[PDB]
Amino acid sequence: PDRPIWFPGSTPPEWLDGSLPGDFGFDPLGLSSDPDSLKWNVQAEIVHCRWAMLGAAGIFIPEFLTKIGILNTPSWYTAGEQEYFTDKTTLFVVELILIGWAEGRRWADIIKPGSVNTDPVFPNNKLTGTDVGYPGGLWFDPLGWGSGSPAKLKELRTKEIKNGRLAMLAVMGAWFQHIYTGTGPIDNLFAHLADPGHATI
Amino acid sequence: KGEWLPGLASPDYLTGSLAGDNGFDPLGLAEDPENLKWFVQAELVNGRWAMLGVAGMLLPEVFTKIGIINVPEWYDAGKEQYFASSSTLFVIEFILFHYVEIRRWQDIKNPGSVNQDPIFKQYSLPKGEVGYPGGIFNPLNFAPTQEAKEKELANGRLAMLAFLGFVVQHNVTGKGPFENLLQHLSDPWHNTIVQT
Amino acid sequence: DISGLTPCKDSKQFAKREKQQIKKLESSLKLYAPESAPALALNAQIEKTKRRFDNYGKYGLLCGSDGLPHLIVNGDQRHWGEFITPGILFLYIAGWIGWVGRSYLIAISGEKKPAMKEIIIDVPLASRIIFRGFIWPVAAYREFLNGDLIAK
Amino acid sequence: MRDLKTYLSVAPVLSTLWFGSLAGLLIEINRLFPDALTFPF
Ligand code: CLA
Ligand SMILES: CC(/C=C/C=C(C)/C=C/[C@@]12O[C@]1(C)C[C@@H](O)CC2(C)C)=C\C=C\C=C(C)\C=C\C=C(C)\C=C\[C@@]12O[C@]1(C)C[C@@H](O)CC2(C)C
Ligand SMILES: CC(/C=C/C=C(C)/C=C/[C@@]12O[C@]1(C)C[C@@H](O)CC2(C)C)=C\C=C\C=C(C)\C=C\C=C(C)\C=C\[C@@]12O[C@]1(C)C[C@@H](O)CC2(C)C
Ligand SMILES: CC1=C(\C=C/C(C)=C/C=C/C(C)=C/C=C/C=C(C)/C=C\C=C(C)\C=C\C2=C(C)CCCC2(C)C)C(C)(C)CCC1
Repeated sequence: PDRPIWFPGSTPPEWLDGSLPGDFGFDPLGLSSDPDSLKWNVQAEIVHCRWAMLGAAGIFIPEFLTKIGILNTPSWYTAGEQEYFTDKTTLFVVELILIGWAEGRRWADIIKPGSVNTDPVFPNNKLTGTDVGYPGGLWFDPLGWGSGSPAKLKELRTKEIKNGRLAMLAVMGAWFQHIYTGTGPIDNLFAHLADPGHATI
Repeated sequence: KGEWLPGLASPDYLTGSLAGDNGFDPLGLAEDPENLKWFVQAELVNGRWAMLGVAGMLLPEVFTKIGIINVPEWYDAGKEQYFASSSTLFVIEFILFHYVEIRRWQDIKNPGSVNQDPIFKQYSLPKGEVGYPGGIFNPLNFAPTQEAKEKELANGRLAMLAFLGFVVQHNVTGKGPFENLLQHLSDPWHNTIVQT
Repeated sequence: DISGLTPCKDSKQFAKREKQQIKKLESSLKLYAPESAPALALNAQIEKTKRRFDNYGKYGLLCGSDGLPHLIVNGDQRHWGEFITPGILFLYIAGWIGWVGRSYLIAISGEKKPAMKEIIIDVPLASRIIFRGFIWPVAAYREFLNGDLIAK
Repeated sequence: MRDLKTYLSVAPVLSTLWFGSLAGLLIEINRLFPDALTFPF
């Protein structure tokens, strides 16, 4: 109730009580009024955050090293037009099959929690997670930092959520910068730092 | 028994008392018990025919790797000449299969009503299930436990899928089934359903 | 030659019709520069007309004395594509639609206020029912055999 | 919003969406395969 709010002096929506990690009461359109939509949106936000962080790393770290000359990798924008050892549709089909198996078990855990926690082949192996969206276990949590007191869990999940939101914004920014300026994302930063007054849209 | 899709609840009419029951019926064809009774026999017969068909399509073609015999491929065997015309063989097959399938059909309606030989009255099949005749049809006296029935049904389903693959592949590729496997094994990453 | 008809590829009136249409299309092309977009559109139209006439010639249709194709619906195997196959496809699709509608109507008949579920569609139930109509012939035949199809 | 989803299930809106998708599909099919008079396959 006394948590910081996105709009100081306003009243947060009723369905946002601050229990969820990274909660600031921002929901002007009320897209998650009923609980089912709230759970679905939480899962979607977590997935989007993690995918976006991976994408941001894979876009920005390779492009940084290419500019300074350690590697000679192509642009992320045109990385899809190179020729590889096989046709792109074959890679797309392999990806579709593998990620369909991977995400299929994730869909079942959302609908019916606690039903896909056992290894189909070797029953001796199990996932130790208890929350939807945080599978846990040795496969996904080898270091054992994913379990503990509620305060630690809330702090870690808030950190993850905020970092994921920042990564989503950064990825969208990089895409639009390459669309408009027609130049690599790292070049834009150096151009801005050269003439901060004038290096602008 | 097992679940064809974890996280989804099995239908109530699939109680697991049948062999090879994995609770797979998304479209609800077997809601009526009579429909399930008919479809079990239909699946059994279709699989039993499909396994023999697949064995007759694949094995008489693997000769090329061994070079023992010389037989045309499965889609060209019809055009070959034989000691009798197609019409006579078709008529004889019709005449025999009519009696065979009419005899088989009567057991589904009234089980235990066709267990006695029609000519030699002292010969009869021992009582059994509807789709598992036994008796003379089981000369080696293998015990028909549930495990063997599940193995039979799994093999039948796999053979149905194999026959569908055999039919579809020839239509688009124009060759037999064994050379398609060899072509794939030559360059796996370039020879798939995606030709490019 | 059923009923005195002739093949499209052997009909002179068919070629005359094609030539007349092409000549009519080419007259308007002379009013525009070759690089202009209307010239490209007219060229595409001419190419489409030629392709359509060639395709009609290839499919083995029958032409009358006026140079127009005619359809045979008597059941000859040489013309099963004009009426028989599209008819079977239409029958399958219409049976699918009717079976889906009947199943949805039957499903909501036991509710307290069934008239309310007809103006405000229960989307999940309909979506779960939609895929079921792909095997409508088997379900209809078995329902007829069990005596469930007709109301008592 | 539950009340917003309820308004999307009313008969006219659902009919309009269904028929728009249907017309788009038919127009695209006719664009890909123009001037069809007989079933050739
Ligand atoms: C993390 C987000 C982020 C960051 C750090 C940047 C940074 C930059 N952008 Mg940019 N951008 C972003 C998102 C972002 N953008 C998004 C989402 C879009 C799509 C609308 C764009 C579209 C865009 C264009 C079209 C151009 C830039 C350009 C630039 C560079 C010059 C500064 C400028 O004019 O910015 C302008 C930035 C915006 C108009 C987007 C608004 C800022 C977003 C909302 C994030 C706000 C910052 C955040 C709240 C503060 C905390 C994070 C902080 C630690 C960075 C600079 C390196 C210019 C360039 O190439 O430089 C030479 C340029 O021409 N950006
Ligand atoms: C989510 C998102 C945008 C978010 C939108 C917002 C804030 C909406 C906010 C609101 O809803 C709230 C909160 C509440 C509502 O009441 C009001 C509104 C206002 C409606 C962006 C990105 C979302 C998604 C992202 C970032 C996707 C990432 C993509 C990846 C992983 C790309 C990877 C690769 O780049 C590599 C690594 C290497 C390359 O070679 C190849 C490729 C494949 C290109
Ligand atoms: C019998 C058979 C093949 C038999 C072949 C025979 C005898 C002979 C072939 C020959 O080669 C020889 C030997 C010699 C050659 O010279 C001549 C021929 C004649 C060529 C195939 C069956 C093949 C049978 C098949 C493929 C059946 C598939 C069924 C499926 C997939 C059903 C799925 C579902 O029904 C469920 C289970 C549940 C529902 O709720 C949902 C859905 C999804 C609808
Ligand atoms: C021969 C022929 C002809 C003529 C005639 C005819 C065709 C007649 C009749 C027919 C018929 C007569 C059919 C059918 C029948 C049926 C019955 C016997 C019963 C019943 C039915 C029903 C009732 C149905 C219903 C339904 C369904 C199932 C689906 C969906 C919808 C509905 C629900 C409606 C022609 C030349 C044209 C063509 C060729 C062939």
